[PDB]
Amino acid sequence: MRVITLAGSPRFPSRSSSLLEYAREKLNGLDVEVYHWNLQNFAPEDLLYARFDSPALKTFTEQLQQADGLIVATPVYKAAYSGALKTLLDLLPERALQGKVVLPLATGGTVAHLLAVDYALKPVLSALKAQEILHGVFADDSQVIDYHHRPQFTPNLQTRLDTALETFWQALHR
Amino acid sequence: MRVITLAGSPRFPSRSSSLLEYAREKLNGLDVEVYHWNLQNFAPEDLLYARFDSPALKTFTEQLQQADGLIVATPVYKAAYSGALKTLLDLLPERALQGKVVLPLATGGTVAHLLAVDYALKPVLSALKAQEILHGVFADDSQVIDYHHRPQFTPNLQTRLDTALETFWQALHR
Amino acid sequence: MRVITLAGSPRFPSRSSSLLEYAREKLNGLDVEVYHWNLQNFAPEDLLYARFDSPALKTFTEQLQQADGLIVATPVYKAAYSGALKTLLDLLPERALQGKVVLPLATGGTVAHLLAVDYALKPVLSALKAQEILHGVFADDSQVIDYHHRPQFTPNLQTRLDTALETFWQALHR
Amino acid sequence: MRVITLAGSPRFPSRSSSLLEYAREKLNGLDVEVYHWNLQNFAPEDLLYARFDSPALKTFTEQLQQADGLIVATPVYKAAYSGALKTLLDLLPERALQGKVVLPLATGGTVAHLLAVDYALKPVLSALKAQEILHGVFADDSQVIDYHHRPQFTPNLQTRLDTALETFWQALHR
Ligand SMILES: Cc1cc2nc3c(=O)[nH]c(=O)nc-3n(C[C@H](O)[C@H](O)[C@H](O)COP(=O)(O)O)c2cc1C
Ligand SMILES: Cc1cc2nc3c(=O)[nH]c(=O)nc-3n(C[C@H](O)[C@H](O)[C@H](O)COP(=O)(O)O)c2cc1C
Ligand SMILES: Cc1cc2nc3c(=O)[nH]c(=O)nc-3n(C[C@H](O)[C@H](O)[C@H](O)COP(=O)(O)O)c2cc1C
Ligand SMILES: Cc1cc2nc3c(=O)[nH]c(=O)nc-3n(C[C@H](O)[C@H](O)[C@H](O)COP(=O)(O)O)c2cc1C
Ligand SMILES: Cc1cc2nc3c(=O)[nH]c(=O)nc-3n(C[C@H](O)[C@H](O)[C@H](O)COP(=O)(O)O)c2cc1C
Ligand SMILES: Cc1cc2nc3c(=O)[nH]c(=O)nc-3n(C[C@H](O)[C@H](O)[C@H](O)COP(=O)(O)O)c2cc1C
Repeated sequence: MRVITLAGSPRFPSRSSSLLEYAREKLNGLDVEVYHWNLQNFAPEDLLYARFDSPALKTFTEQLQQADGLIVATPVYKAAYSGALKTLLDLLPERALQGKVVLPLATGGTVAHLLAVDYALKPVLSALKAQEILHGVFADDSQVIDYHHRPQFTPNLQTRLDTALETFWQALHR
Repeated sequence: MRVITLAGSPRFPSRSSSLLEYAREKLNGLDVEVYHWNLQNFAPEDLLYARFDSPALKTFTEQLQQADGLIVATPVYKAAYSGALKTLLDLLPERALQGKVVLPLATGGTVAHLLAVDYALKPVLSALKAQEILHGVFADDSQVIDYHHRPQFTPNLQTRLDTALETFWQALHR
Repeated sequence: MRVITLAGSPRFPSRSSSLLEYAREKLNGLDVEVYHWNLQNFAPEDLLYARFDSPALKTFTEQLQQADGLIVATPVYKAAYSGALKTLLDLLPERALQGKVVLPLATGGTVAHLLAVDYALKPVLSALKAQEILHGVFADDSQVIDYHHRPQFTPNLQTRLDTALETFWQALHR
Repeated sequence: MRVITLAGSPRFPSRSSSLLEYAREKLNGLDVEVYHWNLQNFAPEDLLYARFDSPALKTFTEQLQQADGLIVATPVYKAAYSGALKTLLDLLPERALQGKVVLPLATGGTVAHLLAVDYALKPVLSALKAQEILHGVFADDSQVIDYHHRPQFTPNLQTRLDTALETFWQALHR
């Protein structure tokens, strides 16, 4: 009944965030409570110098603890997740994702870096003890037609996202 | 209702196999179809020369097709899964694990190679399109009291196996 | 002064092998000891059942011992190196690549799996203690004009092979 | 003749930085010019919001371009490099490490995460086009006796660092 959507892009507007926006609306439609976070919710110095007393982190940690699921989105930066997202994940307590379903989403400039999700991001989410990690959705930039005014995807990206979200919603029932 | 267990060790008796035998004892007490396979059930020339016509391969793929879950165990060889296991995995169809929940297990000579499960094995299981990959269990060789005569594990390893199997069991029901 | 080239494809003729044949043509014009091996040079039962007494294994290990560099090529299977190649790699001694410079090459059905080289193959070569691992070359199947009758590559792939081999050549001299 | 040492830890004093300090002194002794950077050299907001016009980044980019080699150190955070270090690496231009020798160093709370170097950090350094990546040195925290007042390591850590640094220095000669 409660889901956190987390945007890992440092820019605004963000292509990977449009996937999260589409996800939010589907989940709202199914009467799931969705709480959206992004890196602007945190003081940069708190993130970079890994300062655990951050008030926003406290709120975020508390909200995560109460969430049944997490949807996390990232750009591919240098064949991995964004450093910006990792600075926040690094501040989460050990076992932060224990008992939780996790759906990872990424967008990349080249399809050449599709494996960044499986080989880089999933291992960090598992280190946080995610109970289940879903297959995820990678899309290269050309598959997101609009991320500035209204999330618009090619039909194949939209179908893969629909499939992922259905699987995630079914998972939230245990 | 149906589960495949797959041992990936080239040798026998095997530590990683004794892990699967323990899983089966726990599932045999729950009215389940458990189908067990090892690398011995296939011809070495079929596996090394990637022969798709292989008769055991056909049997295995059909059984896998109708199964709802997979538990697969490997030794850690050169900081990854065994080459032997991978020759079989390479022969499965592109989407062989689609819609199935997967539980990876491994044994390793040193705790220093614990991450072989998250960074090497899981991306291959994801390439096969696993719907959900569970956290899994790594056991280092210090934890296997006996694997020749029957599974005997130190208490820390048993609790972790027990926990993973509960999750696997619960995950199978949807 | 001495180099091992190692083909990791279970099949022949092979795309990834045609890459190694091109390397050898370039090194044959530089007064070099080049020693070439493939998975056919070993018995399938030895490799699948991890037999350390293997007679070809012994020959290979000695030759590898005195060699200054290694060029190894693999197809991409299930988002990683071939299982077939890995069965041989699993049989080498713990520090087999110590003090040697290594050049990894791969071929893949899609550019989407380019990262299999950095995330899957290189950590195994590092487990074998390679002194230096070079950047390497991934070639997708679109770039191999012919591999049956002789190596024929699109110009983009040839320039990249040429560059990697220059680095490998230069690296061998210390 | 010019080397950049880069500290990826967000804290001060840093255990992984003591390795870099030991490296600096060895290299100074061999009349190499060593330029040390850490994350405090950058405004946090420039790092987090990936702002390429950062004056410090300009200076850092220019110094890196002129360097023959790079030594980069990181703590293991969540089974990978630090996010803080990744935010800086993310701001480097494509091909930033082309033509350069790279020695990666890491310290981790548990030996269980030794593979974080091979499987997480090296692929990012390769994405930046490093010409050669050395084996590297991982050490769990217990091997660094002092990082507050004077870098002091166990004899085995000190020997592995000496070996790595010799290899790096030899490499700087091409
Ligand atoms: C600093 C930076 C580094 C990037 N590195 C990569 C890369 O290594 N591989 C890739 O496929 N795309 C790379 N890109 C492109 C982004 O992944 C891509 O444009 C993405 O959709 C941006 O998502 P966002 O708008 O949510 O930030 C990079 C972009 C930036 C700004
Ligand atoms: C494969 C690829 C890799 C990239 N790597 C970087 C990078 O490393 N650093 C950077 O500033 N931009 C990088 N870019 C550029 C960004 O993607 C840039 O923000 C984008 O091209 C501008 O278009 P956009 O705003 O619509 O995403 C990369 C782009 C691609 C396609
Ligand atoms: C060829 C070979 C290579 C191995 N390499 C590693 C290794 O890289 N890392 C590790 O932790 N253990 C390594 N080991 C130890 C095995 O992973 C360990 O003994 C494991 O329990 C074997 O399980 P099994 O009995 O099911 O074969 C290796 C063992 C063999 C036989
Ligand atoms: C069993 C098998 C599995 C494969 N899986 C992948 C894959 O996961 N990703 C990919 O890019 N290509 C995959 N391919 C395509 C091969 O990587 C590609 O055709 C390669 O060039 C084979 O090289 P070879 O001729 O040396 O065997 C696969 C091919 C086979 C035969
Ligand atoms: C936020 C945070 C996360 C950490 N996560 C891990 C971890 O996943 N694995 C590990 O082995 N150590 C972990 N550690 C311990 C550090 O890797 C270790 O103490 C390291 O030596 C610190 O290096 P530094 O002093 O250079 O920052 C973590 C430490 C912190 C502060
Ligand atoms: C394996 C391991 C994992 C750790 N993971 C975290 C973490 O995720 N978050 C955190 O704040 N601290 C983590 N720590 C604690 C830090 O390492 C902490 O800074 C340290 O225990 C304090 O001692 P030190 O300052 O001498 O390194 C971890 C420690 C270890 C040993």
